[PDB]
Amino acid sequence: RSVLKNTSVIDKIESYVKQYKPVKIDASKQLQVIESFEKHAMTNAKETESLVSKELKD
Amino acid sequence: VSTLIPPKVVSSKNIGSAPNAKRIANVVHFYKSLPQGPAPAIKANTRLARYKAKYFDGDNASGKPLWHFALGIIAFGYSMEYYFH
Repeated sequence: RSVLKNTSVIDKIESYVKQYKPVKIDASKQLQVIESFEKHAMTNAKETESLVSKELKD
Repeated sequence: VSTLIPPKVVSSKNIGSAPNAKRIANVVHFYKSLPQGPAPAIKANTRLARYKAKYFDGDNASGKPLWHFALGIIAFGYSMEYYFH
């Protein structure tokens, strides 16, 4: 800003940056899809685990 | 993106393996086999299971019953020689 001699447009873009200081807000979207996926995955994981464990002792 | 869920299902490496056929065979064959048996030679028991035990065991191929049976036939017709005399 001290480089520019036309400064009153550096004050403008400073205020534009500080205005638009939120440049995009938070994204958490893995909280609906992750749980659904986890239920089916857990079910299948446990089923396989139990089946083969049973077979091991068999 | 999220790793796919095919590896979490197994029911094609558990029934999809060849020794399964051998497994269901040898759980029946071996499990249901008495580890030991009753007695090898015992046929003709009347003190002639003893004859079998000394002579007709798989523990000998010794020529003694052959000799004995041969001598029996020698004794049979020879006695009848003196019966026909």
